Amino acid sequence: EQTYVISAPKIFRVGASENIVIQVYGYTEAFDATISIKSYPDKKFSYSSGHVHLSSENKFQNSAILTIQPKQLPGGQNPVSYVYLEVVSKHFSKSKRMPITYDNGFLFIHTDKPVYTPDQSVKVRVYSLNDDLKPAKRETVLTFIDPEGSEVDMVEEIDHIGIISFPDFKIPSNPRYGMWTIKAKYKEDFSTTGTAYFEVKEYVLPHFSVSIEPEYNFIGYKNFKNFEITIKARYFYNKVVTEADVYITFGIREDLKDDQKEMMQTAMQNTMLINGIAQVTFDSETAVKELSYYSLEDLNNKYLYIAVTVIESTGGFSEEAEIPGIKYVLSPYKLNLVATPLFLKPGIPYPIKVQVKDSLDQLVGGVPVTLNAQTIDVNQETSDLDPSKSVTRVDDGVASFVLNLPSGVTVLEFNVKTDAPDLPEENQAREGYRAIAYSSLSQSYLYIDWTDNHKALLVGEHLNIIVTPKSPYIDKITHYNYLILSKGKIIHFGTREKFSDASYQSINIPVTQNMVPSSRLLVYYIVTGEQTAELVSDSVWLNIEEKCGNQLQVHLSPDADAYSPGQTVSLNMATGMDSWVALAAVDSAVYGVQRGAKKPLERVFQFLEKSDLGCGAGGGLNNANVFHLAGLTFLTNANADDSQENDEPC
Amino acid sequence: EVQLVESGGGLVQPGGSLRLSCAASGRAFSDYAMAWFRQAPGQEREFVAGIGWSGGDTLYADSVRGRFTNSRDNSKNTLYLQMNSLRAEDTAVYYCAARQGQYIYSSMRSDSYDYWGQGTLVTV
Amino acid sequence: QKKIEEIAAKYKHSVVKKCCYDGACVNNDETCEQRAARISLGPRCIKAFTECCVVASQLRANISHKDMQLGRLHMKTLLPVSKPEIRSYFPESWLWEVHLVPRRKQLQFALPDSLTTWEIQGVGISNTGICVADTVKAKVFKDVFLEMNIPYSVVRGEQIQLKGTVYNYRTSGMQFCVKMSAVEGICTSESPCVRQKVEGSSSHLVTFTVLPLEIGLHNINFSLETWFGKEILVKTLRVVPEGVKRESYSGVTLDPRGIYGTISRRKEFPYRIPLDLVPKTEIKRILSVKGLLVGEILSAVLSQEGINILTHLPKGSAEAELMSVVPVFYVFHYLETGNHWNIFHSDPLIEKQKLKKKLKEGMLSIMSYRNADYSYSVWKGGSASTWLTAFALRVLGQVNKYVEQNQNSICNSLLWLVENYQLDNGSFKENSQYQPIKLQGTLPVEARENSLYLTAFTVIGIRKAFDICPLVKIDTALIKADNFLLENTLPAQSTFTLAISAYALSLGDKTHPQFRSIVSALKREALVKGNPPIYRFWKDNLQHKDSSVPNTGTARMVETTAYALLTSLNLKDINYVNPVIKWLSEEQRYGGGFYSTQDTINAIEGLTEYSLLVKQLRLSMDIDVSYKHKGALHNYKMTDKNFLGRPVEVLLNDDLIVSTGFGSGLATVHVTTVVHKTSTSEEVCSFYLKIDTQDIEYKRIVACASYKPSREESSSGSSHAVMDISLPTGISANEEDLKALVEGVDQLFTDYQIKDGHVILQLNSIPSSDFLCVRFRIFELFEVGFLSPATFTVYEYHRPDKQCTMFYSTKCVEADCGQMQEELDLTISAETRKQTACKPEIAYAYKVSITSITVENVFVKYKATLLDIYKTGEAVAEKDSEITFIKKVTCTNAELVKGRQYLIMGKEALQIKYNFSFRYIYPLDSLTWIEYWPRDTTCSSCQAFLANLDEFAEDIFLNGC
Ligand SMILES: *[C@@H]1O[C@H](CO)[C@@H](O)[C@H](O)[C@H]1NC(C)=O
Repeated sequence: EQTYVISAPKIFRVGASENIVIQVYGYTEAFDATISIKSYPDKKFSYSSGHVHLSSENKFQNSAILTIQPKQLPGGQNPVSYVYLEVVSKHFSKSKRMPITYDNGFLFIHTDKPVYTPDQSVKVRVYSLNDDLKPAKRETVLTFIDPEGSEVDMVEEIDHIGIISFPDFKIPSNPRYGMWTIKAKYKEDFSTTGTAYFEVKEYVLPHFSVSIEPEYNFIGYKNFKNFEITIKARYFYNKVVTEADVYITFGIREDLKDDQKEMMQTAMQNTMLINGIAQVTFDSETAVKELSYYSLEDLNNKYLYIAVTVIESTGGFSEEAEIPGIKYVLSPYKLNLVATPLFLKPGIPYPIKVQVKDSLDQLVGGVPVTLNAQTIDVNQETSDLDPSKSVTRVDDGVASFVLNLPSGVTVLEFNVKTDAPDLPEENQAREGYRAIAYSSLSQSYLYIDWTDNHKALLVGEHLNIIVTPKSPYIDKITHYNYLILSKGKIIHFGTREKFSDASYQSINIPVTQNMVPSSRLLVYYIVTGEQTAELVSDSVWLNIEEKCGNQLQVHLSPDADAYSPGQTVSLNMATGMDSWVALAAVDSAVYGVQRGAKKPLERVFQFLEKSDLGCGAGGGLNNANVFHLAGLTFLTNANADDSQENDEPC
Repeated sequence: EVQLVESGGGLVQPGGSLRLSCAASGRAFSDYAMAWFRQAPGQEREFVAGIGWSGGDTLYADSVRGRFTNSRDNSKNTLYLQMNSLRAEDTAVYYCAARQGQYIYSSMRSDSYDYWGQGTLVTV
Repeated sequence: QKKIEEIAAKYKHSVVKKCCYDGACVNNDETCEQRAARISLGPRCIKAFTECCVVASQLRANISHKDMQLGRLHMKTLLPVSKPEIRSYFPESWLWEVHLVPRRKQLQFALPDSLTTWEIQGVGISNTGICVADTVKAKVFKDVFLEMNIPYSVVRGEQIQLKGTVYNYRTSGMQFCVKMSAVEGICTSESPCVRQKVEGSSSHLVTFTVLPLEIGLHNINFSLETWFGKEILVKTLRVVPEGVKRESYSGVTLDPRGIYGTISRRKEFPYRIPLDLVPKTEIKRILSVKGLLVGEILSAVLSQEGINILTHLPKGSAEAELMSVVPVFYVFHYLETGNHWNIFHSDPLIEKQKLKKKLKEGMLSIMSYRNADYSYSVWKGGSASTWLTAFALRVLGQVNKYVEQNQNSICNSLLWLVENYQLDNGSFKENSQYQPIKLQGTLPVEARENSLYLTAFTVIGIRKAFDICPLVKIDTALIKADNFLLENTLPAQSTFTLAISAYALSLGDKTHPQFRSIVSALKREALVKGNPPIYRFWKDNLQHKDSSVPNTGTARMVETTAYALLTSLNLKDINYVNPVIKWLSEEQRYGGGFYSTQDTINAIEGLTEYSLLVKQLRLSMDIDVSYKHKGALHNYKMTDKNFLGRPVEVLLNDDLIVSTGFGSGLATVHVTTVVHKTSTSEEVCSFYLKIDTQDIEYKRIVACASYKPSREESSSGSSHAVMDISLPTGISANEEDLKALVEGVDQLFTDYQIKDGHVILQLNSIPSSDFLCVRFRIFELFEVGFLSPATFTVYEYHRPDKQCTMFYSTKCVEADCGQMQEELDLTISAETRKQTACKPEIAYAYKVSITSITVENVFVKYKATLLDIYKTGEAVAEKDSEITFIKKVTCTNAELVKGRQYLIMGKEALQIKYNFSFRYIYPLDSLTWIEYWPRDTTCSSCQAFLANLDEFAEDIFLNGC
């Protein structure tokens, strides 16, 4: 029995350098293989091709980087949707239908401020990177859309260095106020888009400053009877308001994006602002339950909108202030799984690592957790397992569990709850989960698992992963095989010898710079079958430290935080290698509290990993699903059954 | 809090057989993760052998695999390491170490471990 | 309050919720029906407005003031929708540059002057990817600092209390001391540190009373001394003269070789002192000599950005936003069509880039005034206007040639005009109640006239933008409108509507016979100065209705001539246009603008198109500016290299003479004279005005105006008007009252703003039958003694010559005015009376008798009779002629009684030349000796008094020093 495995990305990206891996097994001496991308209507036309040599010196594994040139694609509007991936050699010929996307670059629109007043000039530049996170000198078109949906300006600029500086957009003297949209796009080749937002608000001179200070940013069971609110008001700078009238109206809000709200006409009224500070207490129960919902269970994830108007008594001036929403919280904790694929491997202990966070998404320690579970076998015969209990580790927030299941189990319906000593049964956190068994026709299963689930996997170190299969035909497996993916491209591949005398074996992996944002590891072995060879696979998600290829560091001499106006100061910029640097100096007061908004600088780590075509923590229902969830299509003579019509990844 | 006491270490001929015992104080071991490590003088500490969960997983270093056998008597709350075919490379102080939590696999990393015995010397 | 929530909840589909809202707002001066009479949004809005107004007035009877406040808070919440606004200003960002860093790179700068926590962010890009650097914090902060609130302007003689505040951010309280820097001209009644204490983490007030004696900008420093350090804060007090600023203009075109008319090598701008001039103020005048007919717009905009050329006209209307892009367009139109980019000594391509960008930014300003259906509104949020949409289409259509416009938007705007507000006969009607112009004739005739103007105006707008969207529908509309213009123009009622119809028809078929007749009838109304004509211009009234010829220009004069000029340019009648260009060039202003908005845009277009139609000759002149009886000012060699020369202030008090040798070219020389006058009687007043301040419960100003129709003006009322109310020093207006008068459906005014201490309101029409009054509360910012009055000016927006200005009000007390001597006899002797007279400072000395008193703008004028002359230095004093004297009204030791005689001797004398007479005016200062002189009464001490008086009087006249 001789097998071949062709690994490619789930989708081909026009203009991208797509790396195609070939790993053959059972073949001796040396032989050659041709990898090719052809047109879906005609396999006569060749978008690109590469020759790879396979030998014992090569361990019968090689790699080839292919590129679908944009200029080869026709230039009528109706885009190409499928291509042919083809491998031809002396021994075999297999082809496959591949979808393509014209999304290939990334467009980050950086405006200096997110909020503007009339007559100001908006400074805007665009960072444009290709799929391989490289400068890519492509010309870019910016469009400006006003709050009424009118395209009011369009300007294109050539890109020289990967940073594209555009002329400043002058806000009119009396402009249209509201939320403006900027849309970035490429002029010729790709369909990639970028989008940013900025509000234009009219400046109004305030008589005084009004501040509202709640006891907490969330409302738990302890403050459901009393919620302290401190309302301050002061003139410009250090000066403070002597005497005033404070009027407070309260409302219930569904979400902060929608400006709709449900008032509570039982509001507090006529308190005294004395020497700058006033205080009130809000009885949540009384104010809601006559005018709205009966219970606090129906108040979970809704918000409490607060509006305050302060009318100073001496001069009669009026100023308004508002708190958009204080989220009602039913349980002080929220649960989420960490590094636990929702798939069962029959015969292998199934691990569950729960993680506890508070309303500010911070890891809470010392929290006891109770785990219950139901099991369903192939005969639909349910079995209720014995409950287990752990306590949350205070170094990472994790509460670990191990479950020993019968070999015949197929579905595991397990439910997790917190058991805090000071929480009522209603105020506890509860989450349910389901794990389905991996399906194999030879009763052959593979389970990989990465014991270092708390270290960041620092680049330069080594990844000691344990590959444990449980199956028959164990002592006829020759090797293990691996593919390492990051940012939607296969960066590594290889093979490790399987020891015929052990059950488990440690696989060592040097962690490289290609793996720095995120990585995915796919491990598989080939079980030989009389009728046909079978691929048994599993996958895991590797979270790796966010480290720059050319680390930038900016410093100010002098270094104290307090400076004087007009002070001559020096800025020191240092990079690992020669790099362009886009600088900005923004008044931090423009950000403050943000409602439904993300900082454009910290927006980059999340917008970059949309190119990871994988989802979840790993695993799959079968071999094809394991490959699919890692963002991979595969070609094999071992397995005939492939994923049909799976045009896009999850 | 966990206190840990190793015993059984001694002088042995190359080729000899020695059993190390790890006592846990203040915990019943349960399904927690526990391991053996070694440190030679002037060298960084290295994993030797481990057993995650209770008895269903068990991991050894490649240096010692096939020579050393790790076992647990749950009733006694003791860990045992049988050591056969010992060589001069096995001379080291041996430390029992344990983790907090129900981990199926043994971590090979000294940074993973929080409680440490005082150690026992093995001279081959 | 719930009783009002029910009303709003009662009427469905919104729209009318606001009508209920601003109906329930407090207005203690007008009934519900008077407020609803101004609503122009239909019957449904009127019925809600009336309901909510009556119920709110009923509830406010038995309630308390606290109860009222709770009701108005509830209303302002939930019923309106949110509104984007911000209470904090954020400064402009900086450090937005990009640098190539060879692994390490340092760059130095200076932190801006602000108390701000700056956040510096770096983003590195290289072949290895992207690197978001660590955000570094930089708090620019001052723990102890002084700030002073200095007013915009201060009138001379007022005692101002300058208020300020010291801020203390240290956690520990502290001692401090502020001291003021005594400058020479500023009298602070003390002529020189009193230590106060600020508590920790708070502030303390600072006050300093001063009294400016000299006009101008004075550097005054404020030293704040504290233990941590000592800071000096440099400030400037702008001291403004009394009375109104008034600006006159004189224009001359230099054609040394007489190519376009008579030779013009010399011109004399005489130095003339106005009548009611404020004492001790200099007559300012600036001299601007530019290179071409279009030279004024070119130099003004490219050097000092000159965004609005009509700075004297307020913003607020969409017309102002369009007028902001007018100069940039015409400059661009000249430079590109004539290919004159070489005027810049630097790179012409970067300058063409820069001007194109400024054109785009200006064009975006009006998008706000566009409604969802692509119509345009004069005021943001107000009703759509047929007039302004036509004007916006004209400006957009011209700009489209050089900066392409959204074709779909232009199409939708054109179709909105012709589909709704075009009548069956082809004429156009106005949607809004906006009346842009006041025309002559009776009520039927004014209706016919106003219909013709709007139809002609819309045709102009559509023609300028027709090629952008050549639709058969708007072409069919153009045929119908052109027919209306052709048939009804010939029975003309005014040269103004005749001119606009002629220019509108000139944009279409120029071969129609009736069109040629209209041009002939328009040419017949031309006025000429000279034979062969040096000037040619037009009066907006037809000759057969009013045969008098105006002596100075108005906005309507410049606008009629401009339409005729543009009509003539489209027919290429170059022999006819030369005297017209000469008149318009000299009617131009240093600022680049003309009188109002409409006359300006069409005159700029005329000058530019003329400059492009005839060859521009190269410029090489020797232009010399000198005084008649004083030294030579300077001279510049004007060439095509430099002709955008800097302006020059003419400081000396002599008559100016502008001369040039033999030259080639056509330069423009404009002089703008600024004086300050004490009276307004000799000014044409087109409005009855009255303004008063009252006390309420606060203080409230009630300023009322009404239009005064001429003999041939109808009673329909004025057109688009402006009410500019100057506020007195230290008086601040309540913006809530002003906001509430424009923001509602029952609005009294259409726009308001507060700019540079002026409350400027705009209006659709001021009635003729009755008064219309703005009412807004005012409060005192700081205390001011001897408060000088402020001005209240109202005028027609498109015709600023129809105006009326009226005054109103709400140590070192005597400021060089003078001290009257003690009555009867004293120890001051016959010989001490002679040494004071023979003093070289004292010019004149004689005895007079006062005949009449008059008090005009802080200045009492005395008409007196010259009885016996004892000395005469330079000016002459004829026997028994009328002589005028002036003293500050606010001086206690100077008081003259009507009918009594006085011996008066002074130091100055002022000779005013009105070029026809030599009138003399004599100032009253400290060194002006005045003494009571009874008429032959023999009292006890009077026999001796008259003894010594005639002793001095005999020796003075005998030439004895
Ligand atoms: C103080 O003002 C004087 C004159 O007004 C001027 O010389 C100087 O600018 C000020 N002092 C300082 C230190 O700036």
